[PDB]
Amino acid sequence: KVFGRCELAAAMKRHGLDNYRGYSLGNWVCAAKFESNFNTQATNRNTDGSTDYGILQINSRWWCNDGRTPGSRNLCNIPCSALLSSDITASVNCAKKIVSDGNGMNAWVAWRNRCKGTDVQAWIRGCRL
Ligand SMILES: [Cl-]
Ligand SMILES: [Cl-]
Ligand code: NA
Repeated sequence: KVFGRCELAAAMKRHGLDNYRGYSLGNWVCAAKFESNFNTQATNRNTDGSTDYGILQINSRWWCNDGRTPGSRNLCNIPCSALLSSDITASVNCAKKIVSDGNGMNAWVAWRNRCKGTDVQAWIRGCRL
């Protein structure tokens, strides 16, 4: 599913991501835009053999099982394919664990390089939330 911008903002809010660990909703929308273009089906292989999955490109080396990432962990207790669903519940729940890991949203490379320090409120302007 390719979300609309305000459609994703509403879903993230409802799932309790707005201001989660101090990150305002626009941070999460901005992260999703550059990680996945708001496309839940996005997948991307990494050089180490792991794969990133879903709207927030969550990686199989620590967070989900995809059956082909040796020595990996599954800290969100889920198949990586669950992160590809039109329903973003699993992605949001797992992102809450990742962002609580110690580095906050610096865990998302695209957030650090394209969102951090910018006017991320712009990502939710116009939205009825
Ligand atoms: Cl914001
Ligand atoms: Cl933080
Ligand atoms: Na894994």
